[PDB]
Amino acid sequence: IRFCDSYNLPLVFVVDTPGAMPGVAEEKGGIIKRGGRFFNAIVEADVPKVTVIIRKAYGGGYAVMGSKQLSADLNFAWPTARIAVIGAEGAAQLLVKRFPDPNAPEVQKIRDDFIEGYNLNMATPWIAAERGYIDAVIQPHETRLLLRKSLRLLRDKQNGPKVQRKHGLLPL
Amino acid sequence: IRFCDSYNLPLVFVVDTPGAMPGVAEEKGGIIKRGGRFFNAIVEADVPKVTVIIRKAYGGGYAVMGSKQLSADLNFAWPTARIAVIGAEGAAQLLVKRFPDPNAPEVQKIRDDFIEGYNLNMATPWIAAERGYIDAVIQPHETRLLLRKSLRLLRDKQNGPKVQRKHGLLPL
Amino acid sequence: DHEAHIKVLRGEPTPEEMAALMAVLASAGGGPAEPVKKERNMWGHPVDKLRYSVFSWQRVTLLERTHMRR
Repeated sequence: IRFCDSYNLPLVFVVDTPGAMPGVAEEKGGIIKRGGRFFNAIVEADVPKVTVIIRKAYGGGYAVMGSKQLSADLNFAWPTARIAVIGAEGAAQLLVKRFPDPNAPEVQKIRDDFIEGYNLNMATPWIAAERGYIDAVIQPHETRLLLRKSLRLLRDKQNGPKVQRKHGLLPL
Repeated sequence: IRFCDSYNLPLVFVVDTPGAMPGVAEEKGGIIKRGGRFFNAIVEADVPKVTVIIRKAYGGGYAVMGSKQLSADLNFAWPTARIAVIGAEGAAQLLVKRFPDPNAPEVQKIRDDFIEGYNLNMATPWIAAERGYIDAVIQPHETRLLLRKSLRLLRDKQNGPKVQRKHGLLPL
Repeated sequence: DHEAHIKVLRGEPTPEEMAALMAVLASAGGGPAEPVKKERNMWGHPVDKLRYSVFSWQRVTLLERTHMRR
């Protein structure tokens, strides 16, 4: 991203991610600062930013992969998009952390019903679309020509207001 | 360094290092890119840079710890300073690995005489002083007041010529 | 109490000699302490008269900093 911004290439983000990979090895490997640098770079970049979500956009994956909140310019989603803080299985798991009796049939029924409801009502394109966090939900075949129209509009983007200074600092 | 540069704090480098840590774990941990970022930051910064060498300045340790070649403004060394590509022991190993074996104290003597010659003639302040890589070799008691004089002189440093642009690129 | 006082390091004046001394020193005081009435007026500041290359870094570190520093 920093290279592309330096040479004025527009950025296209194509999203299908659960977010950051969990685990002790990634935490010790530096995932917090490395994600911080990914966030820093995406907000720093002045070039046009267009996003297409294909399926999953959970948590920090949603945020970092060119969300509108992090200054992406145009945001589209396919009807298979799923925008949420956490996936259905992670939400079900904490649901079941309370009254934990995971061997019982009834708690597996409760998980299945929760996951079904969550994938119908929560982990979808539609809440983000109705709040305007994304600009449109599109038929997948529209994507190529819609990218052309969007980047034609954005070709002369001026990013501001920004206070000129020696440099931006980044997690390092 | 990048923080100090953003807030216009002068930098003082107090050097006593053999340079980069050798080893497979350091290589895998990214010592090349992290040293690269250290080199980048020190050349990027616009603030005054003053260096005092106490003993060792070998290789990349010399180069990175505010050498003149990396745009440090004033370079001083105590008479204990040792500026070289490599320490005496490393150069001695590089020498004696050419003999078939340490088959007799002959090789020990060869090492010890090499190390003596190298610590007397090579790993010293005096070659870098002759060539003007360092601006002075000073008595240690001078250091505090000499830093005052130097940073008074450098107070209004303007770093140039430099071409304004969106940003520089770090090795990341 | 952490003000730096006048010290008579040597000698022991009488009260009248101390009074004469302090009156003279106060008359010799530097006048008003500092020019607190000094006001910012950046009109025609020398840094605005310089030619800068359109890509000059001194636009950031000299021109802009001089205008913005307060």
